[PDB]
Amino acid sequence: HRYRPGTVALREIRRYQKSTELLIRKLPFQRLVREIAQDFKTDLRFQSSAVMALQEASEAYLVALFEDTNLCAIHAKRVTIMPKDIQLARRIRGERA
Amino acid sequence: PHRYRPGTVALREIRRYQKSTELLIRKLPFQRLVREIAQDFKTDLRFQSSAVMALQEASEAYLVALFEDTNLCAIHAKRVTIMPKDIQLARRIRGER
Amino acid sequence: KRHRKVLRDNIQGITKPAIRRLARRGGVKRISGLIYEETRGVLKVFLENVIRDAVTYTEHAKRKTVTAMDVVYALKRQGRTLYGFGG
Amino acid sequence: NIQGITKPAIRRLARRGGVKRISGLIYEETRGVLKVFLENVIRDAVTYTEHAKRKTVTAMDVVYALKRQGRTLYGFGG
Amino acid sequence: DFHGIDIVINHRLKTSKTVPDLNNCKENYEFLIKWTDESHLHNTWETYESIGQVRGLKRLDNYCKQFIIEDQQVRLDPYVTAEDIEIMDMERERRLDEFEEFHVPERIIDSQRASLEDGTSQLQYLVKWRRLNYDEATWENATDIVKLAPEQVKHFQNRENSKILPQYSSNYTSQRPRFEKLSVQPPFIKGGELRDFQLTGINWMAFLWSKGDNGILADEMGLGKTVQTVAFISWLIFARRQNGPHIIVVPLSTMPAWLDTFEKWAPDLNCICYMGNQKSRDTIREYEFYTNPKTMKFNVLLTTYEYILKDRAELGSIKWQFMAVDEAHRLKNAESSLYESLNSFKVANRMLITGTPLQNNIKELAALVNFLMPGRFNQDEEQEEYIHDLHRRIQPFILRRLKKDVEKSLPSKTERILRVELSDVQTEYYKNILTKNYSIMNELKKASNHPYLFDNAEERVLQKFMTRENVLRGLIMSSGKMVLLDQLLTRLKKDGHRVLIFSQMVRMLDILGDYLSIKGINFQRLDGTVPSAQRRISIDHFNSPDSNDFVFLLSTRAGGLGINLMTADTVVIFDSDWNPQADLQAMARAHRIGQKNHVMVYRLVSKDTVEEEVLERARKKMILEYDMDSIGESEVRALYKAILKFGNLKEILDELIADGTLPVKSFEKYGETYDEMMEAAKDCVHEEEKNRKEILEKLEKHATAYRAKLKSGEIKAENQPKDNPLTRLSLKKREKKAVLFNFKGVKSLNAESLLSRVEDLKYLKNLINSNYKDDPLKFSLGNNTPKPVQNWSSNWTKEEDEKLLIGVFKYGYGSWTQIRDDPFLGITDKIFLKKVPGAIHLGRRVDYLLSFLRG
Amino acid sequence: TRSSRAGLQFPVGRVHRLLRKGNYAERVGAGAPVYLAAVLEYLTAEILELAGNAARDNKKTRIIPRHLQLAVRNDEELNKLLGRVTIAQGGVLPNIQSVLLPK
Amino acid sequence: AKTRSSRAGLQFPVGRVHRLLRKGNYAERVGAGAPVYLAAVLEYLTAEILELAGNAARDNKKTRIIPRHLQLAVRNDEELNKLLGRVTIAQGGVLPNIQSVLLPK
Amino acid sequence: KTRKESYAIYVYKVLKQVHPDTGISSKAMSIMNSFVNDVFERIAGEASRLAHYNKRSTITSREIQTAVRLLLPGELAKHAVSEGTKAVTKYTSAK
Amino acid sequence: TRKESYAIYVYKVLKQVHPDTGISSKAMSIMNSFVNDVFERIAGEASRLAHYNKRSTITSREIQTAVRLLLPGELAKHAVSEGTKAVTKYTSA
DNA sequence: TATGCCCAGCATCGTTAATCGATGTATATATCTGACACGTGCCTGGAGACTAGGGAGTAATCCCCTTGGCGGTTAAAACGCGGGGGACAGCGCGTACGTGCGTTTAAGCGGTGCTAGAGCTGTCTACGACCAATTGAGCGGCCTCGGCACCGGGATTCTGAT
DNA sequence: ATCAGAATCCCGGTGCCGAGGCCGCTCAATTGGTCGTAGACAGCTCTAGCACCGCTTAAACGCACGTACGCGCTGTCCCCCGCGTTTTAACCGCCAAGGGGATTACTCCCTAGTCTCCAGGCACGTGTCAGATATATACATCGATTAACGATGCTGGGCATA
Ligand SMILES: Nc1ncnc2c1ncn2[C@@H]1O[C@H](COP(=O)(O)OP(=O)(O)O)[C@@H](O)[C@H]1O
Ligand code: BEF
Repeated sequence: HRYRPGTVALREIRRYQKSTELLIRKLPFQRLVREIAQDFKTDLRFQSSAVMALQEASEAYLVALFEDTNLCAIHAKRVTIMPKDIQLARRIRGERA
Repeated sequence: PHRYRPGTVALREIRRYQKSTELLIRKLPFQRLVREIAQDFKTDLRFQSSAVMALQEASEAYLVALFEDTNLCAIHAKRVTIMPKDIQLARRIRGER
Repeated sequence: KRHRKVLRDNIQGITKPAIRRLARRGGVKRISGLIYEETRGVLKVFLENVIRDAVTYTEHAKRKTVTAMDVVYALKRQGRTLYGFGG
Repeated sequence: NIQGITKPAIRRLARRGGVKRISGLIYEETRGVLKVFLENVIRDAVTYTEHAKRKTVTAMDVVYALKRQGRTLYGFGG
Repeated sequence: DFHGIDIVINHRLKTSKTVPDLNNCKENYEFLIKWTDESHLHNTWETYESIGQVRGLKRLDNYCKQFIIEDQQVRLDPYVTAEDIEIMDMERERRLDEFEEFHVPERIIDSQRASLEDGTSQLQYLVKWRRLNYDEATWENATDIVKLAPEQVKHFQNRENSKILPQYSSNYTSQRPRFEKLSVQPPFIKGGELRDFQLTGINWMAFLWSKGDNGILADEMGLGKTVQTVAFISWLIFARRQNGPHIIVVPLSTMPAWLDTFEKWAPDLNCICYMGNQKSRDTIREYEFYTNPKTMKFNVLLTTYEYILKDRAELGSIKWQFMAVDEAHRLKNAESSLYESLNSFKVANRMLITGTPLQNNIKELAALVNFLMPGRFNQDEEQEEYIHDLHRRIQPFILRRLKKDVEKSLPSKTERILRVELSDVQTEYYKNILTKNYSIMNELKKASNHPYLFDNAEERVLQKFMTRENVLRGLIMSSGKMVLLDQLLTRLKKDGHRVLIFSQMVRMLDILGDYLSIKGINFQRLDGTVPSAQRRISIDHFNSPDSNDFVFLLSTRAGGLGINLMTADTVVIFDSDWNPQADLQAMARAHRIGQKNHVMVYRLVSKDTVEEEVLERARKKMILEYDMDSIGESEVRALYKAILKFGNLKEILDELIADGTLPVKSFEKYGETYDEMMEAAKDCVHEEEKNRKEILEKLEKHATAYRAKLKSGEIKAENQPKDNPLTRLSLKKREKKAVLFNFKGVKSLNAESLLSRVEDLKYLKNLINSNYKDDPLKFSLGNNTPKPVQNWSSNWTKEEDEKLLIGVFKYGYGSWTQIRDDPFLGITDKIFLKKVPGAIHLGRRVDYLLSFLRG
Repeated sequence: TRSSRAGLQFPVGRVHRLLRKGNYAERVGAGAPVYLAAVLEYLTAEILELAGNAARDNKKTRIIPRHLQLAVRNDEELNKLLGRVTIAQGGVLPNIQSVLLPK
Repeated sequence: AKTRSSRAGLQFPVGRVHRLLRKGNYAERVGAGAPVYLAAVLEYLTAEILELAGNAARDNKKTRIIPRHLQLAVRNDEELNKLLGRVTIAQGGVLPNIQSVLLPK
Repeated sequence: KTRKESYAIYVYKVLKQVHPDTGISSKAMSIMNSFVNDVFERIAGEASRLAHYNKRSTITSREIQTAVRLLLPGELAKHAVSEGTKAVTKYTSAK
Repeated sequence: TRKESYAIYVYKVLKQVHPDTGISSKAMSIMNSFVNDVFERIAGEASRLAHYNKRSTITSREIQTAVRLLLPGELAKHAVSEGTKAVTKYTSA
């Protein structure tokens, strides 16, 4: 059959809210951070735990700021997020330079 | 006289208040209120002439910035009139709720 | 009458045109109605903490007179750096 | 290697955030948000690393850089 | 500029129930409405359907609503009593007394002739009304002001005639004249007579004024310190020729008193004070100088203490020379705004009239020393030497005249204290406050005599159930001062005395306002809240001999602020106001000279409290009780015009020099130049006749010589020769020249106009003074009717001929600038500059009238 | 030892050396490490207590960091104290807005 | 010379900040070029701040420096606003920022 | 080998005093270690700046007391003052 | 009581860029408390950083990296240039 | 006696010239305030000068913590298609908000009685840091086994569409 | 109201690896004593605040009027979604490997401590120079007024003719 679009996202929320692991892989993120840090400064070596530190530390901001974006969407009587919601959250929080 | 355009006079008051370098909230109600709250919190207290200025300007700091972020919440909400949900969303994104 | 003068609560000192001028400086064209009543609560929450810290710093310094440096220390502790009155 | 962050990654981050339906051109700017919020932390990591007279990024410098900006992190030393 | 509704005056019915609504007020009642931008004399009885939509309508709606409630409180209420009728009806006559004072003028500020819509120009006066601020000063034409209050018009002309401008004032700054200590009184006191110590004080102020020094008048409150100031200023202006502006700062409460006393004792001097806030400041500025990029039309004014600090640029930009101040206790500290503000005004001499205790603090006496003499200058052991040198050092610069020399006409003085004990309410409010419950320091001192000062205090005493007798019963028994005050008040009511209550707390005055009103005691409060328009009505109502207000409440600073009470004799003080001699000066507002039935004072001392220590500290600070013969061209021409305007100037020369035309010279020189001008004029006329007759004889000889050749036949009759002695003789008869002579460079001076001017003006002075000396407005001519007018655009009868000579009798010939502005003649629209009434065209008519009366 | 005499569990001499070696003040007090050890013992008892209850909410013996996250984020004063704190290997509270329910 | 401020070629006192490091209780031992370096950095900071304050005083035709010139001088710069993020200057104001959608159209 | 310092056998005592039948993983063990070190850093720095503002050369018990009162939200501060002053009182009353 | 305040040390720097402008007292307190606050930030950052790497002293490199951290770029670059120029000027003399 | 004719007589209009006064413009002088530089006087921290020793710079060593590749496979990632609830353009509209108005009220500019309190200089005593000695707990390193991780199978639990 | 269907939870089974605990041993906390000293205590010397007092004078609010904007509703456009189909590379684990972080030893250097003055700095009186404000004196230009002069116009007071 055809399930209702949207509720599968809700049960995915129920499944992800109980997980205690990361979501983004470690090799693409390791090549991205290693490439940006390599272009910023040549000859650098990082720690294996630092990948997890920047990993979950980046996920914390990408979850809190994304939740504030979701609340900005709900405030506008809509469910689909927009870039002006993220820019609004960054402008109100004050971190937007 | 005649009937001027409603809302333009408000912008004129904005042009007049943007150049002001003094305070807007009166001093005697602020002393009577802050001294009453502090008296109920702790008996036998004495303030300073400069502490009233520090709490006045320091209060109007977040009283103006908070109304600026609230104004941003009213602009993003496709409105022109502020709402209490703009205050709640402002305190939510600010993080001091 | 000229008998008694009851002021009720002192929260009514801040009237409507005061916060109207505050929002005028903030950059608001037209406001609503039930906004200043909650605004007084916002100032209450963002005020009882600063007053509480001021009373704490005052009592800790073996004195019962609030000065100006304790207010600057309490504001700078909460991330509200203020100059002009010492520091 | 900006293409490493695929769509299902930002999708799972959106489900963890609590969104029922997202848009389209959102992860493209989200990679920019993570890039701006990442180049300063990595810059601080290279700063604390280079200042230590050694060319090795450890784990305590990341905790110092995160706690310096106002985001305390536990677990990986402190 | 709009014609809208200002205030409401009176109300009545229009067409000759339970509650009349607004419709009954429209179709059943007419209201007297006062219009804005217009005087109170244009009040019209209008409603709503007679004026339509006009500016301002809510005021009449609220007034009509209060009238509806009033009607519900007169006879449409079963709960009304008897005193409520006298109160509600008393408010009617109260508002009538507050509205009838706006119809009578009080002063004429300016007088500028404005044009109308028909081309004419009428002279309108800037009228100032009674019991009103300088604002709302409307322009009224001179056609009805002289028919209502001629005293203001005559006095307004007297202010312009009595030229007391500062340019005529003497300049003795380089050398002071010879001073003589007088003993009699100058003929300037029109109010009443003076004793001996008043003239002694005047001789002291003028005795020290001649030495270039300043003193402090520290006499007793009541010895006429205000009259001595006005008499000293008047004698200094009219004696030493010091007509310059003199600033006298007087509090706002005492300003009308100093105005009434100033006009009652010295009516010849104006008293334009300084009041208001915004528009009145524009009135004082437009009256101060003329609209040009320096016309001093004032000299003596009254400025309040707050008006100095508010306006320092307006008062600071004007030069002054004398400064007087009443109750100069405000300069107690040398670090105040008024102390440095008064020192900014560039003055010459000062005078301090007060009786402040200069013994509790050295900074007060020293402040009064360096305040007027910049440059001049502790332990109890060295105090005898410090006062041993400073005492006799300051004695020649102070007046210490005690009241022991004036007790021969004053009643006895007495005072009795009363140690009032506390009660249970004062015990619980005196002990339970400094323990745990609250329900800082000064609140106990204020609550040491009356408990009713907070919120949870009235319901605590009332242990039962709205009642009225139980509340007052629980109110009087709460403190001993209320029971003893009511007992002593009843004792004084059994005989008949005027009792006063001086209190410091402003709330206790309202408590007495709620206690004395229930007992049926008619009174009126006096504190620092009501304006001058109300407290002046209250004080003017208390001074009546048939006033039913035997109780009059005051305050500390407002009670002892100023003025005085003559009918009051009993002074009851609740407690000392934390200041020595403040009680002596507070009783000084009632205990005065005019009081005859003695003075009884009761001090309600609080026993076993905290006020007795302050009283002892006040007693500790009380035991210490230690070219002239040179005439230039402008003077010859100006003197010649003075002869053309006044004629003989050997009798009123003092009035013809102080006007500002003749410079300060010797009168003998004016007499010699006058005798030489008149003598040379008569001699020049005599020589003009002796030579003119000879010229006429020569023209008769040549004319006869021409006729001898004319009657012969040697002249052709076809053309008449115009160049013959006959034509020049005929033109000599109608010659167009006058007796001219050059006197000391000045050319074009006629001698016939001087002699004929002295004859005409002399015949006018003898003609008017020989029939009507004290009433020039009743002079007639009889049946002497001159020739009619020659095509004039205005009606002219014999009354215009009789009133026309009055202007020449008062101002003189050629002074048409004052005749056209004289409302006592009626020729307002009959004198102009196209037009028929000219300057010389009417002057020659006056000369024809004088020549007609002489013949 | 001073830890046994003070009646606490956290050390006193080692944290006292941390007050000396940490380079904070010129002098040190006498009852400062005992008071600080008592406060840290109270916070430890509260955090480990709510962590134990959160561990019993899911029928688990050994406490996991997720029990710390659910134990701190569920309280009000603990959430106000640890505002900008991110617990390692944690998560979020099951908070779903009522406006997203299928109705 | 005598004082280290004249030998280093700066204007801020070298001995003052050094004594503050000896009394502020921040390190057991101090260096040799730390107060001169910090004095130079602070000299650059007050140099740029007083420069933008001078421009913020000349743009409005004013002589003396008012706190509003400091507020408008710091808030207009990007790096100064990023450095002084959680900073509230007393006796100042805000920037005249009016949204484009708020204009009557 | 480096002998590192950690609060390992000092937390299990308080853990058994309230839960004598539970355990804790090493990850959250490091989280609690860095948590105690972080609270120690905040209280130490707060007592340092508070001891420097009043020109004081020592940090007694009242500095840590007001540092706990200002660092805690409400009732936890009162319980920390009562328990802390009780521990200092027991330490002073004994040897 | 002789209080400490940066008064004459601000005029010497102001006259080098604007020898014809004034300064108010409130703004002077803003500059004084500003320099004091920046001193607390740099001294504190260098103190905690000196405590992280087990360093028992604070030289010029700690203030250098503290300046490079508290400032995003330009001010850090010019502050490092002028700072090293001042340290070199003092060491060479 | 009435009616035209001779001889004055002031006011009608206009034009010239002298005079008092207002306006505009220098021109050297006497105040006003606001200083910034100097010398008056005094406080005191930084500097002139030496140094022992403990933290810091550098060389040789350990190794182990971090780098760079290698087959397979597994969940993970990208495209696509009909589509259905979500987002957006647009009108009705009515009650709250902006705009004037009059009156009472309280905020503001100076004063004014003290008075509990801030700073500190007399005074020293318990408070605080350093040095021997020892000794018992913290932690380095390795063994056990049970709470928990993970998969297969049976309930089970909403759930979309009829 | 209802029924087969994907997920989801519970029971049963296997099985897995790291904290608890044991052995030990290292070394910093514990007493005990000595030497250096910080600030608590009362009161001297002030000191701004505790309350209000005189006295304004602009604002807050109830009142009345207009009006207009987001909620509600209508209608239309749309954009990822459930699910099926077609790629796709990270990683469990294994393997080689390599060089810089950490350790220990040798050396070194520079600095807090100490002994011992001196002009920088703080407060304030004194002083002539920027600007700003009149101020006595003089010169040039009218505004308006008044005295003087050219020419009468009827009007009044008398002189030769109907
Ligand atoms: N020369 C005088 N002759 C008669 N009465 C006088 C004289 N001077 C003053 N008074 C009386 O004094 C009263 C005015 O008091 P006044 O002296 O003005 O009070 P203050 O103490 O303010 O000067 C008047 O009522 C008047 O009767
Ligand atoms: F003594 Be007076 F009435 F001023």
